[PDB]
Formats: sequence, structure tokens, C-alpha cells
Amino acid sequence: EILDITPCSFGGVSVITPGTNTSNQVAVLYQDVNCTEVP
Amino acid sequence: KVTLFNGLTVLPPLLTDEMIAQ
Ligand SMILES: *[C@@H]1O[C@H](CO)[C@@H](O)[C@H](O)[C@H]1NC(C)=O
Ligand SMILES: *[C@@H]1O[C@H](CO)[C@@H](O)[C@H](O)[C@H]1NC(C)=O
Repeated sequence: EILDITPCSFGGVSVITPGTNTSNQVAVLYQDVNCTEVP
Repeated sequence: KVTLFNGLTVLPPLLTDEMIAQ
């Protein structure tokens, strides 16, 4: 039986952050990837 | 008229076509 092979989801990770001396909170962007695949 | 993996990644443009049209 023929099966298709596809590399599983991968991407870059970017950190969105204001200045350190405004706040320490950051957000994370996973490029070209579902939110479901993140964990 | 204009119509046309292994680490390759295509980043989306900051301005979409709709915003450029606007
Ligand atoms: C961080 O922001 C504070 C708030 O005004 C300022 O005093 C300090 O110089 C800032 N530091 C930098 C590197 O911008
Ligand atoms: C995210 O995951 C589900 C299952 O993989 C898929 O059906 C869905 O279309 C994906 N979402 C997007 C926005 O592509």
C-alpha cells in the first residue's frame, strides 16, 4: 500500500517584547504552524 | 495577469494586498 511521507510541522519562533524597562511580559509567535501543534 | 520542507520559509508581507489597494 502506497503511503505519502510529509515532514511534520516545523517553523521559526519569534519573541514579541516591548522594552525590558517597560515590562517583562513577552509573546511567542510560531511561524507557519497551527496553534494545535504548539504543545 | 501575474499568476504563478528543507528549511525554506516564506514570510507573509506586513502589508496585505487589501491594505496596498486602500
Ligand atoms: C527604561 O525606561 C525607563 C523609563 O523612563 C528609563 O528611565 C530608562 O532610561 C530606560 N532605559 C532604556 C535603555 O531605554
Ligand atoms: C489546525 O488543525 C486542524 C487539524 O490539524 C486543521 O483542520 C485546521 O485547519 C488547522 N487550522 C488552520 C487555520 O489551518
